[PDB]
Amino acid sequence: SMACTIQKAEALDGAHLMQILWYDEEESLYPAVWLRDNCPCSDCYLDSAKARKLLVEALDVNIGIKGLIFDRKKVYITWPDEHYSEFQADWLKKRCFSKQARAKLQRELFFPECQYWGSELQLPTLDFEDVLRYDEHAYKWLSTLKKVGIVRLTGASDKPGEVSKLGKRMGFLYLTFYGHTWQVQDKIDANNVAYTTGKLSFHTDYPALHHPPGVQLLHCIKQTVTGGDSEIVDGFNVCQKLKKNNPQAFQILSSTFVDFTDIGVDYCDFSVQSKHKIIELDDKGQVVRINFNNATRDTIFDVPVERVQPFYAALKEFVDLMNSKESKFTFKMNPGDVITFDNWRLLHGRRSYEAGTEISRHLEGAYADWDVVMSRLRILRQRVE
Amino acid sequence: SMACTIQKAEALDGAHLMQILWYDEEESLYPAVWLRDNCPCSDCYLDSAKARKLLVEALDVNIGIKGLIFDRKKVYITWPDEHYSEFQADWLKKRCFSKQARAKLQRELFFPECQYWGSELQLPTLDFEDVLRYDEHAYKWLSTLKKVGIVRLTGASDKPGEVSKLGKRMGFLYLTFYGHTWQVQDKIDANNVAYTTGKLSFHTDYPALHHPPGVQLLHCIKQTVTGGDSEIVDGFNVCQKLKKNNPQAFQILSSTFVDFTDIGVDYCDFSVQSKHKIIELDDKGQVVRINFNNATRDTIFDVPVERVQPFYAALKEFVDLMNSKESKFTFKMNPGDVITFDNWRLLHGRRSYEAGTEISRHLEGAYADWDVVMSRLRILRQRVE
Ligand SMILES: C[N+]1(C)CCC(C(=O)O)CC1
Ligand SMILES: C[N+]1(C)CCC(C(=O)O)CC1
Ligand SMILES: O=C(O)CNC(=O)C(=O)O
Ligand SMILES: O=C(O)CNC(=O)C(=O)O
Ligand code: NI
Ligand code: NI
Ligand SMILES: [Zn+2]
Ligand SMILES: [Zn+2]
Repeated sequence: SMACTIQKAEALDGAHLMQILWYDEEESLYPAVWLRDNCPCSDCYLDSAKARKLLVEALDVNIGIKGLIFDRKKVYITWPDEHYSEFQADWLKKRCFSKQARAKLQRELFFPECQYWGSELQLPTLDFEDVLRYDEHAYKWLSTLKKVGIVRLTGASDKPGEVSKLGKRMGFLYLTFYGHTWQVQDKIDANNVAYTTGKLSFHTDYPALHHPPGVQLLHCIKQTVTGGDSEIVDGFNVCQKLKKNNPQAFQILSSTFVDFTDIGVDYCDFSVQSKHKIIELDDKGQVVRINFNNATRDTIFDVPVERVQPFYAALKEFVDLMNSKESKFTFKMNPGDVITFDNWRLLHGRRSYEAGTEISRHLEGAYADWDVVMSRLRILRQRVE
Repeated sequence: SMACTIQKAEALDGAHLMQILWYDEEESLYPAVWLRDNCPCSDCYLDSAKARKLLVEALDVNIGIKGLIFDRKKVYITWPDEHYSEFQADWLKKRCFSKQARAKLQRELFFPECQYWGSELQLPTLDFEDVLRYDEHAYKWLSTLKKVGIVRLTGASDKPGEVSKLGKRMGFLYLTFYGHTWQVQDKIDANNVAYTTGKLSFHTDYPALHHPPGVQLLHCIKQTVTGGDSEIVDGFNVCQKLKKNNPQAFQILSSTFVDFTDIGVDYCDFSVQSKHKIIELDDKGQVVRINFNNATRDTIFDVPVERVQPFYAALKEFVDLMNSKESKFTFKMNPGDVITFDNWRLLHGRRSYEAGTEISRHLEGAYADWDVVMSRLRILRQRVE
């Protein structure tokens, strides 16, 4: 393309910069030190690993270009210490430091597109076996999971082992103290409120961990008619509404460290403690994770006394917003249904149901790391494209 | 004790607070809403899970105490809606909201004690089998690992499978794309610079992940005489020196998001991307993690052009400080040695060695999550005490 063809290349600014004039008449600037740092020759770069061999120690941060020649597709550079580098035009173009270029590349790397939703949610639904079998369907699955925060898979069996197949489709599951997979059912001497018939209000799973699970998989094996409906809410949407309606509540929940705890025995014996802000913001002030499970929020609360009641007042507002008819989406899982969702963004709940002699309700669940999911998503996109 | 015995209990401030006068004449304040939130009765609290059943929805954030009686060891409270609660004196005392009380409890939960070191490091060393066999030794191991950031274990075998035993002693290992465990040796078509004979400058492992491994285990199976010495540095100590010597460099490295990448095939196929600040600060400005591997730092660099060379200048200063004779500690692993260290705090390196026809050097490594390690540490402390 004209955009990726070199019309002129030259060293500028004490030879500390290279400028490319492209044939579309746009110009790009590349710091000399970055070029040297990213020399792709076999001394500096290990092709089989696609990784840098060059040490920081070898880099003169005040380096300038000693010599430069070019043709339409390549730049050829000599450095002051006689090192020699070649850079490809398309490789340079992609890495252009302009905001527009960098932003475009970031979107391609990290799939930032996000669709907020409330009670109007149309639950994205795909077939289980299709997803396992076809890359086009697995791509739709993971891309939708990232964008919308949840996908329902229908047509799985009513037997354990289904979430493990999805785990393999992704890469591998995220092991925790509750196992590689775990059975959500009523249990004698339950080590977790999830393993009872009680109502679960909106929560994220495992805030007791510093790194809570990114993605949750829940497969319905048995369902009861006496209750047990699922409820979800878009935590990012709720946070936006909270900041608007009650900035003071938002400020408290996005700045106060809450202690979470989990003690007991399952995969092995554990005694787990963490601290999270319930609304976790990035350095730009955007919400990147919600960390909230009212069951595992500790009795220990590490704040001064005067901050305690305002925190609870803020928390109540947040929960009231989640429960709003405009915010929450309700549905009931059937045997063979699997839901897969963003556990950093969505909060989920379940309605109480009745206990009985034998098991009337059974889900099998598992977790996955977002980096594992994003890796598979990147690869799938490449295969389908 | 006099400290944990109740002399007087009363409701204050519109009954929105409870005050305890202890027999040591100290006073403690407990917000009414926190008391109600943390009622330990069987309606509100699930004993078998040690978890809260009470919903945020059930909590009146403006609640006050309706009635209160007490004896030396318990408080008995009635609430406005006729709910009834009992709280134990020692339980209350521990959770006192005074800064001194909260801080003491936080130290007990999270083991914050930290000993910074440089080239004067005395490498903490324990016997491998002792650690597996005796809780007192496993406690010394993990507590020292947390405090100092590294422990050497001697007297393991010269065969694979040793780091897996330590993994079980902790609880379980942290699975990544390179496997449950992995073999550090020279490999044809290496997918990582670690799997070559090249020099590795100081780095943390796996900054290409959003959640890099907290603890690293490295077991020497075979060692070469031609090089391959290990080097470590206390990243937290180095960061302190950098902030002092070059606050501008510290500011850049603690504020600039660097892209990391890892693409290839090992446990399965992967295409991994992340962003980290090299010096990662908490909300108080204290360093909590270093994220830096020069091999996996991407060619993609998502900053404006004018920030590029100053970043490299800052990075060079940081690396130069790490390499200072006062900072780094050098040693050579022997067959049967295992080092276990804090991969969020320490940076580690290895000297190049010579390639040859058969394998002259072989380490087996694995990772563990700090939450898994801290859990085991908490349990061990309880067993030994
Ligand atoms: C599967 N299981 C029990 C893991 C821990 C979650 C939590 O307690 O936050 C609930 C669900
Ligand atoms: C074991 N292995 C290969 C995992 C990835 C680390 C990294 O590339 O940061 C190097 C060490
Ligand atoms: O039982 C359900 O429907 C939901 N269960 C959970 O969210 C859980 O295990 O924490
Ligand atoms: O080979 C060594 O001694 C150290 N290896 C590593 O730090 C690695 O695998 O990244
Ligand atoms: Ni849950
Ligand atoms: Ni390493
Ligand atoms: Zn080169
Ligand atoms: Zn109660």
